[PDB]
Amino acid sequence: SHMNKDNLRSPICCILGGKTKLLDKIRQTNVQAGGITQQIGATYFPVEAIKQKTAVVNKDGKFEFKVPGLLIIDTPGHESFSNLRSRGSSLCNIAILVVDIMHGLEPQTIESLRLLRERKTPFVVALNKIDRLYGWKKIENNGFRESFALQNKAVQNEFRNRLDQVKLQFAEQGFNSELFYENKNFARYVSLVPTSAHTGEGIPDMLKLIVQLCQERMASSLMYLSELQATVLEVKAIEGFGVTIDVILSNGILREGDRIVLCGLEGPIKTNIRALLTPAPYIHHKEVKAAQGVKISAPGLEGAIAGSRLLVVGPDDDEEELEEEVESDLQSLFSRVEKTGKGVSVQASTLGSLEALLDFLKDCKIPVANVGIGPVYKRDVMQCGIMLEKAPDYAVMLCFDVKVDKEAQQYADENGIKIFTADIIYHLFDQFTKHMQEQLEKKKEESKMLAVFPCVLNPVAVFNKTNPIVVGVDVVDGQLKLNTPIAAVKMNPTTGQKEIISLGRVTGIERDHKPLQVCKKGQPAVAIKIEMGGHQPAYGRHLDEKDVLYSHISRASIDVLKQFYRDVVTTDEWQLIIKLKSVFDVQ
Repeated sequence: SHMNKDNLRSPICCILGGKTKLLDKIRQTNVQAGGITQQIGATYFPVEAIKQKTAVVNKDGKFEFKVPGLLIIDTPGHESFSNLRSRGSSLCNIAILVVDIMHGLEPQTIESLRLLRERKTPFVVALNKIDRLYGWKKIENNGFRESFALQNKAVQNEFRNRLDQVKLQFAEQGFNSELFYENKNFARYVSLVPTSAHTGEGIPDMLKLIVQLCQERMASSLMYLSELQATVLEVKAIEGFGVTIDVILSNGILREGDRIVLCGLEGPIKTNIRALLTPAPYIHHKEVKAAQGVKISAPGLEGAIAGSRLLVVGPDDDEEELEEEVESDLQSLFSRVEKTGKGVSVQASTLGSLEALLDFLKDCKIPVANVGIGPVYKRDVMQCGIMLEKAPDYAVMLCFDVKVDKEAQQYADENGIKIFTADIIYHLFDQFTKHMQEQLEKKKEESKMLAVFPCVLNPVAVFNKTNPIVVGVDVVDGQLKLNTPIAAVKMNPTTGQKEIISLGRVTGIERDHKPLQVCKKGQPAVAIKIEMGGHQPAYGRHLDEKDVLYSHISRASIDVLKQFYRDVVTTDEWQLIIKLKSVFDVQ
């Protein structure tokens, strides 16, 4: 239908990855009426081109276009998600993930999927390589449904089978998917678009779907507007122009000489546009209009942050207010730290990658104490260092797609700071959890050593005076367990101070040559072997049979029992613990 002023500016979409073949098949045209533009970091398709490439799925012409063009960003990475999520449409309105129908779902696609869901970016899936089905009769550049009706029962069955299998793969990952012309709810179901970059089959359906979804669901995003919308897509060093910035012009005009402000590493950048560059069939322009992928040459773009907004200062404008306004996003990222001061340190390459890392970590309930953009330096590493006292566990850095300075790494190694780096978030999660697992295992072993049960031992005999010590004792109170540290306690009458004598830990308990694990009170005497790595005091020289022996409990020891063994320990054992607190001078 037609509503009053229902026409919208051209939407932006990107493909992530069989990707390159697919983009190549899309760009393919016999026209040289048609017309397709190559832009900096992108490819523009005028409406006529789309009409042409969608005609076969639109025989009647009933589908109405309300956009002038489609802009497709072609980058090898996540550049279309460099800005903050709120502003995301400025870089991308909708994405496409490519999945080999022959080979099924793959890890990379799953990562992109999770990231896409996290950013709340709308997307569709191109189910590629359908010509590889056994018995596929291809019709070049035909609509999918059409070619599908022309197939034999066996190949229709093969397609249905492989489709059910891929759907099952999506399901096993927590994604609901449906063939696009069978999708009842786009909000809850991923759309599947069968494609063939080889034969061009499915592609018209796919373009028409992109445009349709953008027109019917994102019209609010795409409305003509008065203000400038320009976003830094990339930062690229170019010979003859130094460090340039690649900008996506969503809306409005840019001119040579314009005063511009943007987010920099060390703070707001104020500069002038030396040159507006487009790819050679580089050609300079006095000005550019949306929708445009444009390169910008200007002094002082070193340390420009990808994902930053581009702001042009008019004569009647406050430059400083615009600086604040453009640094505000990055600042809103910086303010995302725990007030407790306990947490890990993160570093990310762009605004959006940082926001994504922070959103993910927050969702994983992992505390962050320090955040930053760009390469890692010693200073960052020290701020992390504070963690070592504050929280030993959290003294690690999660670094996404960012270089690590030699001295930073050196200081880190010297001080026990772990710097984890990855070009994918979930791997940073992996390294972190591995680290925490190690720390816990360490803690559980230290706890095991400290799990001392209470006992009092009365010596009946001495069999080996030392190295190891072997004594026949009577368990008069509590229970003696293996690995119990044993101490004697002697009071000097003159000094009035106690002399604690540690004997080591019980490695063997035996009655009449029979092995025993424990010996409770009242049970007959036992011979116990107490050995320690350190030199062990001789019974004859510093000891007497007369001297009584107690389980060497510690305040640390007592704490461990309360924390984990409360279910296990008895009441009389607790009383004995208190008495022993008295004997070992413990508060």
